[PDB]
Amino acid sequence: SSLKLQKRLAASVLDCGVRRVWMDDSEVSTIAMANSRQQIRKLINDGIIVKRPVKVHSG
Amino acid sequence: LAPAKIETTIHLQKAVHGTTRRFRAERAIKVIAAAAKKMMHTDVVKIDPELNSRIWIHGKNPPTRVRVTFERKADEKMITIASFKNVASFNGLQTTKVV
Amino acid sequence: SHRKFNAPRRGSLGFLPRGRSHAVRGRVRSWPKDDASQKPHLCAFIGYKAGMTHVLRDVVRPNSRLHKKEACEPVTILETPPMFVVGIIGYKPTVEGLKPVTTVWASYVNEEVKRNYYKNWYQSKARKAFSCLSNGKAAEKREKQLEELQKEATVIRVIAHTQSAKTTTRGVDANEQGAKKVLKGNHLGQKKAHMIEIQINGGDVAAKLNYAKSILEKEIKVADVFTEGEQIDTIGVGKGFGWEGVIHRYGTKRLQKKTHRGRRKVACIGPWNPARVLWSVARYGQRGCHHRTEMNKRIYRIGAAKINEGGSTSFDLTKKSINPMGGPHYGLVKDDFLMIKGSVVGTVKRAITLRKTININTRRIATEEINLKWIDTASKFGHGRFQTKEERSKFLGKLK
Amino acid sequence: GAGTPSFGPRHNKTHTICRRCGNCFHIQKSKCAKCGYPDATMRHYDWEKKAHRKRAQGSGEMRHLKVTFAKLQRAYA
RNA sequence: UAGUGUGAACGAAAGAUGAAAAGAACUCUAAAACAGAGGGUGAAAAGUUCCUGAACUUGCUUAGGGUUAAGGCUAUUUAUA
RNA sequence: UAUUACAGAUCCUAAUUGAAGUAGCGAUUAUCCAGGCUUGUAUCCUGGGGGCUGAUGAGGAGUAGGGUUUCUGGACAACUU
RNA sequence: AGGCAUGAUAGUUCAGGGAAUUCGGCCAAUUAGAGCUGUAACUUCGGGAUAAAGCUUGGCUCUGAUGAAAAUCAGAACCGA
RNA sequence: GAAGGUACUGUAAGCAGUGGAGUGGCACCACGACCUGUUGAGGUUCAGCUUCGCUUCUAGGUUUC
Repeated sequence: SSLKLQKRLAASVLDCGVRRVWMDDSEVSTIAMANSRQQIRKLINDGIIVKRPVKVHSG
Repeated sequence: LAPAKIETTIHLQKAVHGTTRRFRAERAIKVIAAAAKKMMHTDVVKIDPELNSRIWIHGKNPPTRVRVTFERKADEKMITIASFKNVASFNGLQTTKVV
Repeated sequence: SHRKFNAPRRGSLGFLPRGRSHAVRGRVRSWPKDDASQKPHLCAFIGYKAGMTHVLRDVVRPNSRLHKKEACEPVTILETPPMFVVGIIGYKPTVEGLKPVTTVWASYVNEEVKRNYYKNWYQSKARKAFSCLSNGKAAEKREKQLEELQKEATVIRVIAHTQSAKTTTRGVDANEQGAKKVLKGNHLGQKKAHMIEIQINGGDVAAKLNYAKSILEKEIKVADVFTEGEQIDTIGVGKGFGWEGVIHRYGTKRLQKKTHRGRRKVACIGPWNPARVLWSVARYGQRGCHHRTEMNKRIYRIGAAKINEGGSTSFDLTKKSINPMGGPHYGLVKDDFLMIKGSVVGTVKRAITLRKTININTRRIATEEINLKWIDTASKFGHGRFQTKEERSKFLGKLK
Repeated sequence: GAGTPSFGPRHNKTHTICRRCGNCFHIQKSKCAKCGYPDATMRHYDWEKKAHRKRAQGSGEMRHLKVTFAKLQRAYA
């Protein structure tokens, strides 16, 4: 339905902005059910929510 | 009722010549959907991300020409899939069916 | 005075109302008065406006500053394909006006003429028009009607239409009897013919019905209507521009820059009394697409169209076709043409009806020596360097 | 000038809740405009006879006072 | 009282189902506490700011007039003077 | 016997017309394509392009003021042109 | 979502002339940063003065001086619209 | 879509060179605005330009006498 809760939590867990939190399309059903942070930590260790690299600014 | 494929060039300079300059990429995709519906006589058209990204590559303000493979396909209720063919040069590319 | 200053009127008052004409070709208002006697001799003729060049004439005017000197002069070029006579009308004189005494038609009718009496040709299964083919009714009927034209009708006019001409479909190779044939359109598009009617100014009426029956079901060419050195009136619809402001339409002076609500307007529509806007006042509306005649257009040369020697003049001994290399908005011009001096009304592709002038000049420019040295055939997109393809290979023979 | 822009810096409070009135107690001047606290007498004037009888007895509970009306009904009836 | 003003102060609108809730079960179309249609309750829908339900305005149906802005008065064979 | 007869008072209160499906729907970077959830999304979410803000930032936080606007779940009669 | 005439408004640009426009150079245009020259009448001797008026400015490969210093300043080649 | 049809711009990229003010290194290779060659090349050319080509595509709906 809507994964707005989960990115807000996944930002504070990963130490990031909600810019940077990469989730998946194929496993929306898995992520949608996770309310807690201890649930959403297990999703990070799977590799189903991902921190993502920083966008480039060369010198 | 037939399903089929057609490779076509689509002349996108003449599609957006003298058009509002900030809407030219946005216009360019309405030409493809518009052109495609006419080609396959299909009400609903679908445009792949690979074709879409190729149209926006320069910016909002579009490639002069593009090759596209239109594909009729049921879901009867038959739907067009427009999609990007890569090509080096456009010299001697007539509109042609596929088998 | 009260105006506070004197300045001419803005815009002509005689060309109202400034609106659209739905005529496709130049509708002729009035033909020249018949001399009477002589020969009937047709008057009007249709030509399509193909484009425009310039020409380098060498001038011979006694007692002027251009005596034996060259003079560059713009030239429009109307294409004129040879047009086909079909019908013939009388007009009786009455107290109300001129009223008609029946049109006679030819034996058969070409299907270019049948297009005129439908708006939807492509739908029509029957396509039944002009079913005068029945033998009993048509043969007996004409000789009755041709007798009635001798009795009553003073003025006689000849119905005639433009040749759209015939061709073979796509990839069938042409010049072969099994192939199905079909109407090629004009440089515009159209297969439907422009029908007109043309007054014959030859004396006796009876004499006319010899000439207008001799000419019937035969094509007319331009060379036996107009001649080189003739002053001709060009009748046509001008060039459409849509809606227009008051400044550009009537040519008024625009206001100060400091004006609230902008300056592209006439300021005073009118006085307090009368309590009303006048017909005379300038105003927002249509511009162009107006039906117009223009007088005293010279025709410099008359064409014909493998030698393609028409473009070139007496000098030089190099043959050049009239079309500029590269052909804009028209076509090649493989027909009879007319190099008319100066402008002609309307866009490219427009049907201009030509006409002989109503009364005669006494001006010496009217009876001048034409003598063309040399004509432009450079391309119009945009700056043209080479007159002909032949020049090209010689100038830059090796390319890639 | 004197309208919309100058309404912007209006965040301070001139009047605050008053203990006796509970309603407009002036913080700088320290007086309840409506009731006159802390003057021991309670503020009313005969020019505001309308507004006074909103405040005055009858409006509230009258816990002690209603039972002393009810005695005087019984004694004279 | 609602509500307004920093404040002293200022201050509305809003009554009536029926004798009795007997306040509309259940079914059908529909994505459906949209909206109806069947079927019922009651003497009568009066069906929930529901007794009676006027005028202005509007909708549908029926009937005529219309170049004279429309209306009025008098006269008749009712569209004219 | 009287708070006793209305067309007017730029009258009072209450409701309602034409104008009119007309004026107009502003200001703020820029949207596009495929999926998910659905009767129903350009708009709610995901992914991928293309952009904007461009450290006195529509970033992260506080006085004064507001007072539950915070948070999770369900909901769309109304409101968020 | 689709059109693009006219007009309003915010903008670039306009041959030749150069304030003839207008109550009025209103408006806009020109000028402009830096380095090296060079700076008048008048003056309360401080100012005027950035007076005015001239020139140079890029890219690339180098050389030298001053500092501790990875910086900054001076000078010369060669290059093309 | 094709034209030794026509235009506009002005010599694409990439590669090669006893080309090139010079500097640095090995016992001729690095870095180098730019110039010569491939190259009147490359790009754009109807959207309101012209010629000809079976390459590809062309379906339905309502009143009127």
